[PDB]
Amino acid sequence: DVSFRLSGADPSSYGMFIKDLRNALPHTEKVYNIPLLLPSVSGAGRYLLMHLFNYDGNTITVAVDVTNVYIMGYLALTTSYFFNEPAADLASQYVFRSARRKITLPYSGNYERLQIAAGKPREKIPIGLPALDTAISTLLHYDSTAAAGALLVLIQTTAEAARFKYIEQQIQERAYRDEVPSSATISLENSWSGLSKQIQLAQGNNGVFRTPTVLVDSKGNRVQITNVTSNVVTSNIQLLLNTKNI
Ligand SMILES: *[C@@H]1O[C@H](CO)[C@@H](O[C@@H]2O[C@H](CO)[C@@H](O)[C@H](O)[C@H]2NC(C)=O)[C@H](O)[C@H]1NC(C)=O
Repeated sequence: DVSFRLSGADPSSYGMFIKDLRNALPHTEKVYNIPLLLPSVSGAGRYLLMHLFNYDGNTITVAVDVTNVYIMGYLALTTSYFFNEPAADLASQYVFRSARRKITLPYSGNYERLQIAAGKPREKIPIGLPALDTAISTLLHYDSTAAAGALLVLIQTTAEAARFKYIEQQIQERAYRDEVPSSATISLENSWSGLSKQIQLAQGNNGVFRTPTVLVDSKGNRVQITNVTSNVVTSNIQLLLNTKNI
């Protein structure tokens, strides 16, 4: 398991948590020096538990699929919650079985569905460490519309930062003041599968992507990424989605 406390949190302690989160995910191989997540993991070992504490010391435990970094559901006090999708229903066979009741959220965990449920795109939802504290707090008591926005904050501040050093740094910049994600952040989120696939197809193609990936840069300028020498591959991405899952 890995844990993070919002009480006394700062950039350094958040960076330790994102470190712990990356290092909890198993890999047997690196591709261009980036850990390659596993094609599959059988049984309960396919879920990592993240214990999150709000500033008041209240806590939820979040289940994360190690193969993909997808959040499946979470436990808050004696109630478990899971997205409405087959992968989450499977997870519910393995984690938080001791919950007195299990509520299936009324949406799946994907960004499109979550934004619809929340009523706003994530371009418009501030993120940062205060937003994470609020999200933990929201999830402690069931409210499906409030929870969809809390989960957009949670997914970005924990999974997405583990995937990209740039996103981790964005959240560190927002340790004491939230701010909507940069358009570079959103682009990276939306490109993780595509980047993960192209980095792996480069292995037998001399470092060159089979199909270029388009990203927004820190300047808000669209860029083409065409090979593994890009700063996106050498510096920024931290985990690859296995192409067996793409
Ligand atoms: C591999 O990617 C690099 C970019 O990371 C390409 O070089 C850049 O692209 C053009 C020049 O061709 C310029 O706009 C950039 O300033 C270049 N940057 C650097 C640091 O060289 C390169 O062309 C790509 N190589 C292949 C084989 O696709």
